[PDB]
Amino acid sequence: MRLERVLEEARAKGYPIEDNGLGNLWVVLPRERFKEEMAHYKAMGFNFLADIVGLDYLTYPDPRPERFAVVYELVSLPGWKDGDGSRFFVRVYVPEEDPRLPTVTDLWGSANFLEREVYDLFGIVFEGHPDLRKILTPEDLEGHPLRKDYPLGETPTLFREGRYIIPAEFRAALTGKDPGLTFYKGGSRKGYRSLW
Amino acid sequence: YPDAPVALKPRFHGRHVLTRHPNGLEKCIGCSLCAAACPAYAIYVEPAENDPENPVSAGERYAKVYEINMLRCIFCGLCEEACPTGAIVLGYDFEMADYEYSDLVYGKEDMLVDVVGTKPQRREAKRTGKPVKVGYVVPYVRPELEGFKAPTEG
Amino acid sequence: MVRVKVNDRIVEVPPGTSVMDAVFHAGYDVPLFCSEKHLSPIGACRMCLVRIGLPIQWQPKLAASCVTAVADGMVVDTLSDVVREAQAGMVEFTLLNHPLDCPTCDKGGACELQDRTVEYGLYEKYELPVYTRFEFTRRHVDKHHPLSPFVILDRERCIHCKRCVRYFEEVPGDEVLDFIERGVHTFIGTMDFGLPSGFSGNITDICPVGALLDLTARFRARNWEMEETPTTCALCPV
Amino acid sequence: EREGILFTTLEKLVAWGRSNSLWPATFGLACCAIEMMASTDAQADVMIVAGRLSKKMAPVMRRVWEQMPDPKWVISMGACASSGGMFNNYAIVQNVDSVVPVDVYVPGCPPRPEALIYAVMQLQKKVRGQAYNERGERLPPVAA
Amino acid sequence: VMTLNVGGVLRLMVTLSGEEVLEVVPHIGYLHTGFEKTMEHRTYLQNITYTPRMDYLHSFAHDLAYALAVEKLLGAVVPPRAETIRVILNELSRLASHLVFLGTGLLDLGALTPFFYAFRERETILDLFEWVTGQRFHHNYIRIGGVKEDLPEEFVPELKKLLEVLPHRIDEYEALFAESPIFYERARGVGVIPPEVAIDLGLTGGSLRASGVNYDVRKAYPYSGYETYTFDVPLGERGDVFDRMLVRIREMRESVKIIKQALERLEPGPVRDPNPQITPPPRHLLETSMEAVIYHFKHYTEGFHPPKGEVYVPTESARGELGYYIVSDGGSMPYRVKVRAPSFVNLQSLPYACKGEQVPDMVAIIASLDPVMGDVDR
Amino acid sequence: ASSERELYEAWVELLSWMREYAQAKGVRFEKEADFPDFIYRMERPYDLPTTIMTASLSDGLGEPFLLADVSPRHAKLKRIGLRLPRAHIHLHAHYEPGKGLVTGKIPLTKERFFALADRAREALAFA
Ligand code: SF4
Ligand code: SF4
Ligand code: SF4
Ligand code: SF4
Ligand code: SF4
Ligand code: FES
Ligand SMILES: [Ca+2]
Ligand SMILES: [Mg+2]
Ligand SMILES: [Mg+2]
Ligand SMILES: [Mg+2]
Repeated sequence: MRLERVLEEARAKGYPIEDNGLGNLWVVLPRERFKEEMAHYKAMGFNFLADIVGLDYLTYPDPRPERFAVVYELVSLPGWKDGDGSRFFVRVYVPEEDPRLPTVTDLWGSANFLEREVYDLFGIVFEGHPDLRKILTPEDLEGHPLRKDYPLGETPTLFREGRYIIPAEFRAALTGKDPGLTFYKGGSRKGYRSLW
Repeated sequence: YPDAPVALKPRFHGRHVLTRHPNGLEKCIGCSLCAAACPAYAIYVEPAENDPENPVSAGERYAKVYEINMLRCIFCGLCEEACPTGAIVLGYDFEMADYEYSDLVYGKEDMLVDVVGTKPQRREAKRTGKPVKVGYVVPYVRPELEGFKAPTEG
Repeated sequence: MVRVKVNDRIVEVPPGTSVMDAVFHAGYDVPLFCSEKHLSPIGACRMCLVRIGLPIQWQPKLAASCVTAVADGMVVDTLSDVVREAQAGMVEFTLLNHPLDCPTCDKGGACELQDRTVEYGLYEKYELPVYTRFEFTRRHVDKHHPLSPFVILDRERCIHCKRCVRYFEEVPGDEVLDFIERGVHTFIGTMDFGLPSGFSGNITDICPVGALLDLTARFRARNWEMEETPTTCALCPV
Repeated sequence: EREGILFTTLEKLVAWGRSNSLWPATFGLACCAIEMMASTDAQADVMIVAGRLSKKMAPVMRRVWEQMPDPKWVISMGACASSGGMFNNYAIVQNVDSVVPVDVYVPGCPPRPEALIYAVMQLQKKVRGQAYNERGERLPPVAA
Repeated sequence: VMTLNVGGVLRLMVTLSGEEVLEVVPHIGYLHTGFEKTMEHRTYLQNITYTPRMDYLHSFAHDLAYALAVEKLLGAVVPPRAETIRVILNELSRLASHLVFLGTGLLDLGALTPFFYAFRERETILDLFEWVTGQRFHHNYIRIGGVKEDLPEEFVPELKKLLEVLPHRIDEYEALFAESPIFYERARGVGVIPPEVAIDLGLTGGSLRASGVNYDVRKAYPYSGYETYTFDVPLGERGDVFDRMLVRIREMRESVKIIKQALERLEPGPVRDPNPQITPPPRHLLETSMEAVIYHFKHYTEGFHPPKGEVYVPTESARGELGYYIVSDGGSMPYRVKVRAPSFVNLQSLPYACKGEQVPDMVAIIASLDPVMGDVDR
Repeated sequence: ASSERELYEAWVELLSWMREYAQAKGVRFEKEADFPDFIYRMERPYDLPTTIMTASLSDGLGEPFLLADVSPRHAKLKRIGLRLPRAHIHLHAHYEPGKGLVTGKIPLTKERFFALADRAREALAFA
């Protein structure tokens, strides 16, 4: 409904539509055209701003446009004016050496706390947010925890006789960019999906 | 109500017990697979080679050291689920707070099936000469906990 | 250089190249037992089979990619139902007479067979899934036998990838291990007892399974439970 | 006369006294706070720490503890207080003992209501100076 | 102007002159555990024990949201009996959390007899969990294909007992607050949450529909088979701490309509997807199958491997819109897990709710937004 | 039939002979493997007289000159098996009703067995 008018527009003007078979679909706007065209979406009838997720792709196996990226989720609540119930995600990659990205606090009020968290846990600035202050991490935490290059910080778990375990060196689990315990990995160990 | 025993359900998640077979061998073949699935990194397993003349378990492999840090443990039974033998199985004992941190890592001898009671319960009943009273009851002891002798008038 | 197209991906590659390393250079992949680095490639385990076109004229039988040279403008199919169906059959045939000691096997999670089995096994032909078709007595034989003070052989586990015998002749040059009777009755064995070569331990790293195992460290911990430290040996100048 | 039968037999009683005069000041955080409001329903010495102690929240528990009558005891309820529990990371204090002297640890996640009962029943045998460790020693009635 | 400092586990900075309220600025983080980053270092099977630790009240919702999302990724199909067992469990977790919000309401209103009852109801619901799952909270029960194991022979006859006493019981509570003695004067005009504003602050947890906005995820983006149940979405007049309280209670009623409706179609069968690539094999054959032994060992050590991709499936908890945003790179363990915590975004509407209103009312004006710190903080 | 039961009754007996010979000629008897269907029987029932599936008569260096197996419980076409390692000699003993442990047609007695093992010891034994 209201999303058709979105896609029929992005197609026309160079916006990449990303689509997994499962029921979500993205649209990646460039840096600059984000601010304005994002407002375009509110007017179009997009009242609700469900979430806003920060992603660090540093340790991702395949390469991507720029190191960071933020995803927004837009909706038309199906219990209000006329709202159809169109929903989707909009994503933008963001330079590593320049973590700045304009706020949408003008348009949505929910975007307040949400933007703050993306800034606490990843180092992303929001040009013009009421107050970019740390939300979750303690006041004197040095840096931004949710990004890939920031250590989880684990303590060795302890038992008798000076027998100890280091969770990092212990996990039998693999990390996707991880080669495995034998030469290589392949087949279902590079991804598996059934055909319903 | 520490005067009237707590009635727990048969599925309840208590202190791990390590079971034996009828034969009397332990079921555990030291595979450290329980330890593997554990979200908490709360199990440490050292393996040893069975002596054919005087065997611990049925494999060629038994568990030389078996240790669970209960202060790390979450009681998810993920472990009992990973186990290929049916060795480690959550039990019924819950009365088990204690004083020194490192006194809360149990051992093989602390969780075998034959053992009644938790470290504190058995330690106090030591310097006391008064038999252990478990503060509970259950309708029946699971099929899985074969052997576990527990107060279950139901 | 020869222009080969693996699955959908096209790749340059020198003339003396295996269809295997062709397919691995491309990104894609395939089962892999008998074949090893720096060891003569042969087609013994028969798992790296692929489909081949030399147009679109596809060859009638499957080719072992490890012993086939790339021709120019060649096409390699590793995804077709035909291939997978075979792959999962080669897994099946291997595990046919395999032991069932996984938990209690020093070959921890570091076991090429284990791994490949779950990578390519159990075909998805398109009701309860059938794990094992074979339902007869397995191959019981000599078990847990130390060849040296340093090595321990498990004959039951061996899947006959020719790696160890192959390695002994080629690399150090000491034929101290070789196969014995023929057919389904064949096993690995020595008549040089001591395991005389000063390079015997290396079979321990090549063996895809837990037949040949470093006895210096029997039953210490599982493979993932080790804290690996990449360093250098300072026992001699090399 | 610090260690003479007079003074000795005296404090034995005083201890046995503040033994049954224990006034619990629960300091609940997450999920454990909810399990204990199922045990209390059926000027304080002895505070109970129930849950994940955050690193931001850590300095707070310190003040609350300090400003307290001087004969006091801390109970460490559940897995998150007793050690980092299953949250072995930056955000969380790995053992409340890292900040305040603990007198009794109680395993479980969250430990059953009646466990926390045994927990205090134990803290009793401890302020009585009648509790020993697995090494066979006699425990000091108070952490300090 | 006199700026005072309050501090449940929620530190509130109230700028205040007189008796009104000029602005509240909440400071949260005292329950920050760091789930989102710890989960990048666990199995998908191991992450199941992290979901119930956030909303420890309606914990089954998180269990569900996370599972439903993983299932999508790796094309897993949930058996009929498992979809039925999961909804029976879901709303049962739901009534357990509404009963808690209700009970802390029956205490502000002084009724101690109707409270000591609500506490026994919740205890009978927790009793039910320990029956099937052996835990009262954090039951490690939902799995990626369905559920750990089937339920015991004593679950159904027990659920019926609480399915015979609840119907009316619910109505008693509806009355006590509706036929409001005091309540009317303590609630009717406080916590003015205008419809057009809730839909801006993203408030969702029935605190939204108690404001006249007809939006429930189980109906607009249906998930675990709710598409096929009978459903009235309780609505409110003008959003206040009155409408808000009653809505939740009017919801508990519709949750029992489900529990009964589902109990009706419950039929014997498989409880988790037979796919050997997603589920470990039946243990009973671990004594026979090489393949089985191999898959088992490998399953519980290194995890299974979902394909590279990103997915978000929306669910509805007792507190609003829930959902997991999983990013997979084909590993044993997810690359990212962003949890959309309802309670977190529902809190931005607090500084507006008690705007310029009294101060003793600000306790109940917070409690009417049903926040759980583990949810907001996480 | 119940022949399945009586088979194992004989499998233990064969083992007994093996242990006898081993101590009587002073040579290594070795348990080579326990039934997997026993290690992984969880709570499941089990009533076979022992737990050993692969047994051997090895020598000074530990190399087997005689091997013995018996088909697991849940397996098809059950037989007990005598194999003289390096000399390509396999044997398949079944169980006849009212007859005994037979090799096709010949009674596999304690007498006939000892012959095989002695013959095999003198010849195959490395040290
Ligand atoms: S109950 Fe869970 S946390 Fe405890 S040892 Fe078992 S797997 Fe680990
Ligand atoms: S999984 Fe079972 S058999 Fe393996 S080490 Fe643990 S308890 Fe022992
Ligand atoms: S060799 Fe590999 S497949 Fe065979 S038992 Fe050992 S780990 Fe398992
Ligand atoms: S013992 Fe190992 S390396 Fe030698 S052939 Fe057999 S499986 Fe291959
Ligand atoms: S120990 Fe368990 S119940 Fe207690 S706070 Fe931690 S996660 Fe929640
Ligand atoms: S790897 Fe090519 S046949 Fe074995
Ligand atoms: Ca031997
Ligand atoms: Mg910074
Ligand atoms: Mg040996
Ligand atoms: Mg107002």
